[PDB]
Amino acid sequence: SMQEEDTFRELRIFLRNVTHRLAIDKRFRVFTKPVDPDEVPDYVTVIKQPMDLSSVISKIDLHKYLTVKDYLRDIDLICSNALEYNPDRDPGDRLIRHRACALRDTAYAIIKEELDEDFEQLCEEIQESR
Ligand SMILES: CNC(=O)[C@H](CCCCNC(C)=O)NC(C)=O
Repeated sequence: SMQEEDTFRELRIFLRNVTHRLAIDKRFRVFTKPVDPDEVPDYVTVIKQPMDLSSVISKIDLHKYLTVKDYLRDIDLICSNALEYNPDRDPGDRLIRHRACALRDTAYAIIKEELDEDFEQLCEEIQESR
Protein backbone atom coordinates (compact mmCIF):
# COMPACT_ATOMS: atom_id res chain seq x y z
CA SER A 1 0.00 0.00 0.00
CA MET A 2 0.93 3.69 -0.17
CA GLN A 3 1.05 3.73 3.66
CA GLU A 4 3.61 0.90 3.61
CA GLU A 5 5.53 2.66 0.84
CA ASP A 6 5.56 5.74 3.12
CA THR A 7 6.94 3.62 5.99
CA PHE A 8 9.86 2.27 3.95
CA ARG A 9 10.52 5.75 2.54
CA GLU A 10 10.84 7.09 6.11
CA LEU A 11 13.16 4.17 6.93
CA ARG A 12 15.38 5.05 3.94
CA ILE A 13 15.53 8.73 4.95
CA PHE A 14 16.46 7.73 8.51
CA LEU A 15 19.14 5.26 7.33
CA ARG A 16 20.70 7.80 4.93
CA ASN A 17 20.93 10.35 7.71
CA VAL A 18 22.59 7.88 10.12
CA THR A 19 25.00 6.76 7.37
CA HIS A 20 25.93 10.37 6.43
CA ARG A 21 26.73 11.15 10.05
CA LEU A 22 29.05 8.14 10.27
CA ALA A 23 30.62 9.01 6.89
CA ILE A 24 31.54 12.59 7.88
CA ASP A 25 33.32 11.42 11.08
CA LYS A 26 37.08 11.60 10.44
CA ARG A 27 37.68 8.36 12.38
CA PHE A 28 35.63 6.39 9.85
CA ARG A 29 37.14 7.78 6.62
CA VAL A 30 38.69 4.36 5.98
CA PHE A 31 35.16 2.84 5.81
CA THR A 32 33.65 5.44 3.43
CA LYS A 33 34.77 3.82 0.16
CA PRO A 34 35.40 0.23 -0.93
CA VAL A 35 38.94 -1.07 -0.48
CA ASP A 36 40.55 -0.35 -3.86
CA PRO A 37 41.15 -3.71 -5.60
CA ASP A 38 43.99 -2.27 -7.71
CA GLU A 39 45.75 -1.02 -4.55
CA VAL A 40 44.95 -4.05 -2.34
CA PRO A 41 44.80 -7.14 -4.64
CA ASP A 42 44.33 -9.79 -1.92
CA TYR A 43 41.40 -8.06 -0.16
CA VAL A 44 38.78 -9.52 -2.53
CA THR A 45 40.30 -13.00 -2.00
CA VAL A 46 40.21 -12.86 1.83
CA ILE A 47 37.03 -10.85 2.47
CA LYS A 48 34.09 -12.60 0.78
CA GLN A 49 31.49 -9.86 1.39
CA PRO A 50 33.18 -6.45 1.19
CA MET A 51 31.10 -3.64 2.70
CA ASP A 52 31.61 0.08 3.19
CA LEU A 53 29.48 3.16 3.84
CA SER A 54 29.18 4.17 0.15
CA SER A 55 27.87 0.68 -0.66
CA VAL A 56 25.45 0.98 2.27
CA ILE A 57 24.07 4.20 0.74
CA SER A 58 23.71 2.44 -2.62
CA LYS A 59 21.81 -0.43 -0.94
CA ILE A 60 19.49 2.01 0.85
CA ASP A 61 18.70 3.65 -2.51
CA LEU A 62 18.10 0.22 -4.10
CA HIS A 63 15.48 -0.52 -1.37
CA LYS A 64 17.58 -3.39 0.01
CA TYR A 65 16.90 -2.57 3.68
CA LEU A 66 13.33 -3.11 4.89
CA THR A 67 14.32 -2.97 8.58
CA VAL A 68 16.96 -1.28 10.73
CA LYS A 69 17.96 -4.79 11.83
CA ASP A 70 19.04 -5.58 8.24
CA TYR A 71 20.97 -2.28 8.02
CA LEU A 72 22.84 -3.02 11.25
CA ARG A 73 23.87 -6.41 9.81
CA ASP A 74 25.80 -4.50 7.12
CA ILE A 75 27.32 -2.15 9.73
CA ASP A 76 28.34 -5.29 11.67
CA LEU A 77 29.84 -6.61 8.41
CA ILE A 78 31.99 -3.49 7.95
CA CYS A 79 33.25 -4.09 11.49
CA SER A 80 33.78 -7.86 11.24
CA ASN A 81 35.58 -7.50 7.88
CA ALA A 82 38.03 -5.02 9.48
CA LEU A 83 38.70 -7.34 12.43
CA GLU A 84 39.17 -10.32 10.08
CA TYR A 85 41.47 -8.62 7.55
CA ASN A 86 43.52 -6.69 10.16
CA PRO A 87 43.99 -9.08 13.13
CA ASP A 88 47.64 -8.36 14.04
CA ARG A 89 48.99 -6.60 17.14
CA ASP A 90 50.78 -3.84 15.19
CA PRO A 91 49.49 -0.26 15.65
CA GLY A 92 48.12 -0.03 12.09
CA ASP A 93 45.88 -3.06 12.62
CA ARG A 94 44.92 -2.09 16.18
CA LEU A 95 43.93 1.41 15.00
CA ILE A 96 41.58 0.13 12.27
CA ARG A 97 40.04 -2.42 14.67
CA HIS A 98 39.39 0.33 17.25
CA ARG A 99 37.84 2.49 14.55
CA ALA A 100 35.72 -0.42 13.29
CA CYS A 101 34.39 -1.09 16.80
CA ALA A 102 33.77 2.65 17.29
CA LEU A 103 31.82 2.76 13.99
CA ARG A 104 29.63 -0.11 15.16
CA ASP A 105 29.17 1.35 18.66
CA THR A 106 28.31 4.78 17.20
CA ALA A 107 25.72 3.39 14.76
CA TYR A 108 24.06 1.35 17.53
CA ALA A 109 24.10 4.40 19.86
CA ILE A 110 22.47 6.68 17.26
CA ILE A 111 19.82 4.02 16.59
CA LYS A 112 19.24 3.52 20.34
CA GLU A 113 18.60 7.26 20.81
CA GLU A 114 16.71 8.05 17.60
CA LEU A 115 14.91 4.93 16.29
CA ASP A 116 11.40 4.50 17.69
CA GLU A 117 10.98 0.81 18.64
CA ASP A 118 7.39 0.84 17.32
CA PHE A 119 8.62 2.13 13.96
CA GLU A 120 11.10 -0.76 13.71
CA GLN A 121 8.36 -3.19 14.83
CA LEU A 122 6.11 -1.93 12.00
CA CYS A 123 8.91 -2.33 9.44
CA GLU A 124 9.55 -5.89 10.59
CA GLU A 125 5.84 -6.78 10.37
CA ILE A 126 5.55 -5.37 6.83
CA GLN A 127 8.74 -7.27 5.84
CA GLU A 128 7.36 -10.58 7.17
CA SER A 129 4.12 -10.06 5.19
CA ARG A 130 6.04 -9.73 1.88
C1 LIG B 1 48.54 -0.50 -0.11
N1 LIG B 1 47.64 -1.27 0.73
C2 LIG B 1 48.08 -2.16 1.61
O1 LIG B 1 49.28 -2.41 1.77
C3 LIG B 1 47.03 -2.90 2.43
C4 LIG B 1 46.10 -1.92 3.14
C5 LIG B 1 44.76 -2.52 3.52
C6 LIG B 1 43.80 -1.52 4.13
C7 LIG B 1 42.82 -2.13 5.09
N2 LIG B 1 41.50 -1.50 5.01
C8 LIG B 1 40.41 -2.06 5.54
C9 LIG B 1 39.13 -1.29 5.38
O2 LIG B 1 40.46 -3.13 6.13
N3 LIG B 1 47.66 -3.79 3.41
C10 LIG B 1 47.76 -5.15 3.20
C11 LIG B 1 48.43 -5.93 4.30
O3 LIG B 1 47.34 -5.70 2.19
